[PDB]
Amino acid sequence: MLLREINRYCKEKATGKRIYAVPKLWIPGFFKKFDEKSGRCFVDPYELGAEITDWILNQSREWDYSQPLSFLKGEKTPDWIKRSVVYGSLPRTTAAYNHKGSGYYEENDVLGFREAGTFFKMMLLLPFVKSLGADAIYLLPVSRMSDLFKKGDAPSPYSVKNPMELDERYHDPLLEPFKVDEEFKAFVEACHILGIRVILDFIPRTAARDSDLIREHPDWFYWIKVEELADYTPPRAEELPFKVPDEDELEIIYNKENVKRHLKKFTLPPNLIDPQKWEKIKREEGNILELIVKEFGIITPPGFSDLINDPQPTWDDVTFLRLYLDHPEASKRFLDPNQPPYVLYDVIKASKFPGKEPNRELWEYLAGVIPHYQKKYGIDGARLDMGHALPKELLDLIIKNVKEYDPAFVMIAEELDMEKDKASKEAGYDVILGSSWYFAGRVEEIGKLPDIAEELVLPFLASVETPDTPRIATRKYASKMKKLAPFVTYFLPNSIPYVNTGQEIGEKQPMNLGLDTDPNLRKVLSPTDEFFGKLAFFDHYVLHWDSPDRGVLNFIKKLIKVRHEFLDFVLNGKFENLTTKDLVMYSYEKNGQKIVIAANVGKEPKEITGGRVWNGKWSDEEKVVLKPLEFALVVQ
Amino acid sequence: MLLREINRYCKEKATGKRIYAVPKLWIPGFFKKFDEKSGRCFVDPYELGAEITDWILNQSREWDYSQPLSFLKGEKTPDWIKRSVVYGSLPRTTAAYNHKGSGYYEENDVLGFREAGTFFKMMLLLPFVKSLGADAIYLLPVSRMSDLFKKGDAPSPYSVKNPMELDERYHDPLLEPFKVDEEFKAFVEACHILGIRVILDFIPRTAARDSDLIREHPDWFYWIKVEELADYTPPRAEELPFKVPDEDELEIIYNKENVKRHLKKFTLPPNLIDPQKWEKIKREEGNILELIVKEFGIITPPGFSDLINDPQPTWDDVTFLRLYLDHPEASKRFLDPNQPPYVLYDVIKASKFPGKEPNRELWEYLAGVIPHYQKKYGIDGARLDMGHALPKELLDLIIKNVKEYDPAFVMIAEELDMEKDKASKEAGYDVILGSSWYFAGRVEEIGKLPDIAEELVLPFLASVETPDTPRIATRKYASKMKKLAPFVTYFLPNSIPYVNTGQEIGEKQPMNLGLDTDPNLRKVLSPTDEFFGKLAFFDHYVLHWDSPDRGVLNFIKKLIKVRHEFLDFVLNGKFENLTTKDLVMYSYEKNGQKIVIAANVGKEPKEITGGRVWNGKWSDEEKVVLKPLEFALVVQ
Ligand SMILES: OC[C@H]1O[C@H](O[C@H]2[C@H](O)[C@@H](O)[C@@H](O)O[C@@H]2CO)[C@H](O)[C@@H](O)[C@@H]1O
Ligand SMILES: OC[C@H]1O[C@H](O[C@H]2[C@H](O)[C@@H](O)[C@@H](O)O[C@@H]2CO)[C@H](O)[C@@H](O)[C@@H]1O
Ligand SMILES: OC[C@H]1O[C@H](O)[C@H](O)[C@@H](O)[C@@H]1O
Ligand SMILES: OC[C@H]1O[C@H](O)[C@H](O)[C@@H](O)[C@@H]1O
Repeated sequence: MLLREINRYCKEKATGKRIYAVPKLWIPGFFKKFDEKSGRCFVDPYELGAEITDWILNQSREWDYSQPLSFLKGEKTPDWIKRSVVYGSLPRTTAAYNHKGSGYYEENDVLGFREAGTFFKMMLLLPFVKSLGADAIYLLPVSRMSDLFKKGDAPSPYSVKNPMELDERYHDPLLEPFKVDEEFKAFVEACHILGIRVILDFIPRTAARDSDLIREHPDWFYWIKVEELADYTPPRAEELPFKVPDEDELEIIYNKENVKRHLKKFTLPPNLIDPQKWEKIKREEGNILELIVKEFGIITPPGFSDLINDPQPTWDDVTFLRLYLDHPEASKRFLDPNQPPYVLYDVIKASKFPGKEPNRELWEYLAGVIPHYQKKYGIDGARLDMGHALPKELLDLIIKNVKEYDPAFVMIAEELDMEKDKASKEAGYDVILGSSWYFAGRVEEIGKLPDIAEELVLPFLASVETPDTPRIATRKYASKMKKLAPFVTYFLPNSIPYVNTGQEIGEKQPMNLGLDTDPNLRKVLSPTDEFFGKLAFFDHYVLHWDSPDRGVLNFIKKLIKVRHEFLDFVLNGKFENLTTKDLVMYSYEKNGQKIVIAANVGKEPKEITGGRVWNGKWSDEEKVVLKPLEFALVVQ
Repeated sequence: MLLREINRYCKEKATGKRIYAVPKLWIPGFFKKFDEKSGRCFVDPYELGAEITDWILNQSREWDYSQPLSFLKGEKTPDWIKRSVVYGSLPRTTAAYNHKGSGYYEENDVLGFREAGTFFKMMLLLPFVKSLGADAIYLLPVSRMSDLFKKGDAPSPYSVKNPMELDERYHDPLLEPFKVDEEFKAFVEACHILGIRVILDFIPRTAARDSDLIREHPDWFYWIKVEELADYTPPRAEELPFKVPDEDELEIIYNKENVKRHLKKFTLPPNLIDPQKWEKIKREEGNILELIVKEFGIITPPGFSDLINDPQPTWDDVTFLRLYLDHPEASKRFLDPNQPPYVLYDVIKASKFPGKEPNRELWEYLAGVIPHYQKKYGIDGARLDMGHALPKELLDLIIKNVKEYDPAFVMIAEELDMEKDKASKEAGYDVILGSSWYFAGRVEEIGKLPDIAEELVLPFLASVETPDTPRIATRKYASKMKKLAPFVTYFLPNSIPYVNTGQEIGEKQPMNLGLDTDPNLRKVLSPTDEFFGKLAFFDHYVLHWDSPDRGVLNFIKKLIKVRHEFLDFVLNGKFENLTTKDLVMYSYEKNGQKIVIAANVGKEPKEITGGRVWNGKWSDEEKVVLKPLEFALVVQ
């Protein structure tokens, strides 16, 4: 058993030399073998790894923890997610730390340590994650990432070079005798033993510009002449609306001169251009895309939004997969015969403009990616990205295969529109991402959340921030909102509390400027901060474990614990909205008992019925006076 | 002849495919083979390289341009520097550009291009440099750099891993058939043909933490126990002044408990610790320092200032060379017998606290580094860094060897104190760095420059900014000072006009926060600027060639040209200071003629005698009225 094999190894390597730095919050209460200098602590990584793996292994019964927890629990439905508390993480960032204990962070240092996040360090953090009250860890893509077309010194986890392989960088040199796939398997075993479920992330529609799939399936990709790389951009039609074009608009679009030049930038796959040349390079050493560019003078194109007139820039680190062998049915009557496969708004949203010939071999591969993870490591659920673009038949196959192996498997839709819950449910999903963080961060918008949640037909991840948005600690009235926002949000109907990595220590710097973000957030840190201006998605970044917001850390732990103490109300009580202009408020009544969630977002204090009151601490008073930006849970 | 060999190769590879992006300012007037899209231009790198090398080769006579220009001119003195105009550059930055023409910069891209600066691109820029009026190019260290203990994704040019080798990264993959040493030699040949002198930079006192010199001379370095790495810092003595300690202070220092713990952190070289082990690893593959740390558990220490109580942080990317075999003479009576070699304020300034046993073999090596460059590539001069710390005998040997080979060779002292000119001259130097940029950027300080320059006994580099200071374009009243400051400065007595790379296009972002810098300068660029927050010394950085300050570019060219038109006055005219509170002014009289340099830094306009007046343009008026922050050169 790998987790035990790793424990055995650590005990073997133990030496007592404390030269590996970790922030004090990473040291568990039971661990005493460490030196403390300058705020941080030093340990023998093997003693820390041995004692924490012991702590974990001692709680194991004698089942096989390499399969989904649902198996050990005998569950046949994804109902468990409704009682879970999720911690979201980009392992590379969550577990990054300068182990030298001085100077600047380095991906790998002279002492032999990998300061970047590893699956082994994610294991060491398990006691910390568990202390937050989380019982499910959601991870951003950990598949092999492409190192081409990067925006910084680190690749985006969404630039997937191989869906079936984990990125070797998650391997930790401390565990030389082990392989990355084994470290991950061990990581999931440790989670399962602790009752923690694992949810991964996949993006079927796209691939890295130099995807490993190119050598054996060069025809599953699109190609353009290198000469056309520099000015390759989505052809605009300013007279038309900013949106995904409909059928009628296509006729207009296809007659525009700029679209016609666009269509002419494409070529046939390298295998169909020079069969002999292909075979030659196809079996050559070096980056496959660099070989194709040099030998054939063609390259995969960068991706771009499927909405016409979208002002966002092209996605240079990814490209689209060829979902159909033929061009979209409704567009064929506008193409010159012999038109090679091309990318345009319609081809991207295959769900709306499909061809008559599905690329079955690709479809099968795609529908076998998650099951490969369920069977190999026993993951418990997954988030599917860009599902809007997938044909219904391909999405159905993908879900059938995972549910076939484990009917308790939770499928999470990357659906930000909380009004699209009905459609997501109809698509086969079990949970929706939603956009609660947008309202939770605005005093003038937070009161809309109660009705929004109540109307859902699927549970949602109740977040106050995600990897793509600004941190809650940087929103207006942050000092108050960093506690008020999660309180109101985590208690909503149909909620699955979500804790974003770093949120628990009041992290300010955003990880990415994706959704609802302002470039000025790039400068919330001090110009003297080693990580000033850096975005975790594209650059090496270490969260501020050495200077955490302890007030937020403590409140979050207590909030999750109290919320769980009353979980039965949230899940089965009768809900009633009591929100007013100045007061966001609602209640849950059950078996004659009732709890009330309240938060004052007005300019003047307000009073409400008392009883036993919680606001971080428990008190008892008949009346509760909520000054502006104060809140409380009232138990009557 | 390498320059011709490279020209031959470019013509061979020429194909006419324009996919290599360069900013329009890089295209010479004579070059027409380029496409222009989105502000930037695209070329076939081989056609650009062929036509520019042709342009250069066509101006060559039939001499050997691989030796110093002084040889071809028959000069026996370094007098030429007094008539020169210097362009200062960090090739890695000056010649960096995203050749894909879209997306984000990459050290090396999928098209096969090296976007980082290369000696081949420095050759292509030669027509541009020449258009500025510069006739000498000064380069920051281009020796092989260490990749350990970096502050960003790029190494500091001062982290010298091998003084005798050029860093392989300056090689350009376009010239596959050539070696880096050949590209550099060719670069210097092209400069010499164009009349441009080459000045390099060396730092004898220090070395990278993992210097290549370690395998054969592990004993030329200091060593400390890894266990002591994290808290290794210069022992403070707050009761003592912030300065380099004198003799008396040493007795106190050596009796402090913290200094005593410091002394105990050191060990003997790995060769003296385990002779057999050394021989084993000494012949192993891998980073020599990583092997030593793992096998012996010791490491070279990071450097630090020789001034006690200095608030600056340790220099983790460099370490000190062992200049003496014994401990400093004046400190021996304070050491425990068997004290291994250690680093302390006194050991660092070997010039002040020397031992009785010079490390002759090291001294010889050091004194052979520059001559290796003179003989191999024919460089014309050099700047020596940290000369304050070198024993007089070692500095004398170093200068004797270069002067022995070429008596016209120019030695530049890294001396910022313009009052230390007499001492620098007495040390054997020919030029001093000085600190004019500090006064030139302050309206309340600029008037002191005239007397300061006049008193010099050696010429100085008249700069308004250097790689270590803020850009002149970010000082107060920048829009005016970016032209007024260089005007006043370039005409000073004993001046050698200095143009900092990027200054010519009004660059704002600093390259380094070294001298006189404020961390807030780190944010002068837009948060949307791809290079926001980056410092060229430690990170990949591309100057803003695509959005240059054309007004500054033009003025600088005209200023250097007019200054040279009157060079005889500056060099041989009689100087007279005429500066007042509100008016910085001075004159040069020669052969009955006189020119006057004037700049109004007051709050009210001022009038002065006219004649033929230059202020960017030539005019003729009997009286000149200088409003605040206006200037003029008056020819009477
Ligand atoms: O490298 C692809 C893409 O990654 C990021 O965007 C992600 C986003 O964070 C996910 O939540 C999901 O929506 O997929 C997106 C891309 O598929 C970066 O923000 C983006 O710049 C980058 O191109
Ligand atoms: O890596 C050494 C050091 O390099 C830089 O400082 C240079 C400085 O720029 C030079 O002008 C000269 O004074 O030598 C210095 C170091 O020898 C960086 O500023 C510094 O952080 C770094 O440690
Ligand atoms: O399966 C992908 C898509 O299916 C449905 O269209 C849902 O409305 C949407 O939320 C989901 O992303
Ligand atoms: O040779 C190194 C040093 O020599 C003299 O001390 C000079 O005063 C100083 O400017 C120089 O740096």
